[PDB]
Amino acid sequence: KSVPAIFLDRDGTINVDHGYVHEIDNFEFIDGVIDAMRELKKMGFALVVVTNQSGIARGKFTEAQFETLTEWMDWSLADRDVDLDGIYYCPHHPQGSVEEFRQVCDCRKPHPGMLLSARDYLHIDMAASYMVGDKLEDMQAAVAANVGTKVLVRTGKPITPEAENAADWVLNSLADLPQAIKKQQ
Ligand SMILES: [Zn+2]
Repeated sequence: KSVPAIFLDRDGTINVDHGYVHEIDNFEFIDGVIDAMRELKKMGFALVVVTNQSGIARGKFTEAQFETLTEWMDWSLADRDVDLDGIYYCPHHPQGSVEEFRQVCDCRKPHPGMLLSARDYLHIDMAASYMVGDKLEDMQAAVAANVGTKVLVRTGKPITPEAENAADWVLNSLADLPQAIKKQQ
């Protein structure tokens, strides 16, 4: 049977975007998101991170550093009873300085590749799922993927009118999501 999911940006949604974050010391969980994620799991949602990480293509940090940080994030969440169901990332950029990652791709939001991948691997009911992000490109990827509810938060990049045009909900932060969902009945 198919499960509903919350799809999540990383920077600006889960962690404070201090700028090309790739080190444990600069990874700061946003207030209340761990508790919120725990509650979302309890509410029956799969949790799937779908993150653009163009810092890799830019040369700001290596894919290995991202992998190390991601393992740590995964550990840290699991240790607090939050087991992520999937972690997807896109390291690419068409103007990448690092040749290995210099390309157009299907996984860089607004392309919905990461969400489609997660859908297939975890058997996700997209129409009953949510996407949470901070920018237009996230909302565009969500509509392409048939995600039922498109949610912006205010904890990341400043919200643009175009992002709002493409979103259903705007919340202060991911910490507000469980209550907003419960209120839907
Ligand atoms: Zn990609």
